[PDB]
Amino acid sequence: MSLSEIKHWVFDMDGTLTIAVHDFAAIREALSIPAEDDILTHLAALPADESAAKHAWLLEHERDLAQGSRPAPGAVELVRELAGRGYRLGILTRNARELAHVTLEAIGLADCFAEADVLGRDEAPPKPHPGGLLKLAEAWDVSPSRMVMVGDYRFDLDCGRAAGTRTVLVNLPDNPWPELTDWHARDCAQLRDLLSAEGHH
Amino acid sequence: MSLSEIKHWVFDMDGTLTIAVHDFAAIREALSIPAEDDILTHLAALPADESAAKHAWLLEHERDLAQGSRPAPGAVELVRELAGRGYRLGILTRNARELAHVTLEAIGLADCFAEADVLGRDEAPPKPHPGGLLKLAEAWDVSPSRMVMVGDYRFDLDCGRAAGTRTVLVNLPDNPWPELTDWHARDCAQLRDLLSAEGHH
Repeated sequence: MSLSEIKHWVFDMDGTLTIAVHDFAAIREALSIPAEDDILTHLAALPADESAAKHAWLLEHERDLAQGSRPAPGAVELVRELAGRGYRLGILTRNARELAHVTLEAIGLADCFAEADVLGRDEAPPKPHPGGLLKLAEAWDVSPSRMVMVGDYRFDLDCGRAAGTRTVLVNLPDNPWPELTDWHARDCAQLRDLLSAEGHH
Repeated sequence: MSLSEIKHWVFDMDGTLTIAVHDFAAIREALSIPAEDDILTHLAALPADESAAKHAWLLEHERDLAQGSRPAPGAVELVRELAGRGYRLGILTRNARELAHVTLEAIGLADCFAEADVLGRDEAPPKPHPGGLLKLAEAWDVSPSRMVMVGDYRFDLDCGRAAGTRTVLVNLPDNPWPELTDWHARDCAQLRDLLSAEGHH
């Protein structure tokens, strides 16, 4: 109802707490981007067919260009804020738990989640099946209506709706699935601001 | 020297002969693209920060949105033209051979390559190590100088240069690695045109 009244928070990993990063130097070389230009800005200014070919190449080679992941904007700050309140935090991800654990350690958030509450590939059916959120709801003995699922992709929102949890979209700037989305924020930093302000006027 | 004098052709698979395709309806929904607009054109017309957020999301979710692959523009036509001349054709790919074989069958090109000349994950060291092209050079008993490696990514061109083969870049519209690239074409269809015209005036 009010966001701050939710004391049980579940996050997706990829796209929500962490984001893939890519080899900028390799992109600039392949796409002939001048050093003085931003990659995206430069591509948007090119003739349409040239821009299209170069964007297609970039998407085609996303895995070739990837260089691991970094925390998403505001993600660390938001998780630390929630943990500081004594809120219960979980993860629901397609990633193997061991890989999720390693990622959490790398971004300095491993102490914010009980290990049993990090649900990976082997702990839950694939999204948008509700099983993983129900597992957390059971472990926490809490109404799903008093939980929030935080994600950046339609399967996260569908998973929340299927389990009966509230839903937050982060990491898109607008509200593309309004019926599936209880709150939306451009990123985890705006979400933390929303949390701070809502029902506190 | 003249492109038509090369009678031994090696292709990369991903990015050269086939390209990943993606779920347009899912992209349009997530990025709030109107039906009357092209996705890329619409994104380029958005305010800079909004465009940046949406392009980042698209790259982040490239694998989530993927729906297998299709032949790259002109790829089928080019391979059939070369096979029709009686030229010897090979593949050098990171993909498992069994997966490459299945892909070749799907795009109707399996009859254009001897099965032993399709080199996958288990048949050759990772690009840009020259081993795979040397394997083909040996099997064909041909000077690498009389072979061409066709690709769309720097490791393909580096692999060709390391083995001593000629090199072609396809599927980018310009010439970003001029010292690594013997011929360049926007796609396999322009390459087929180049083949047809060069040294024939």
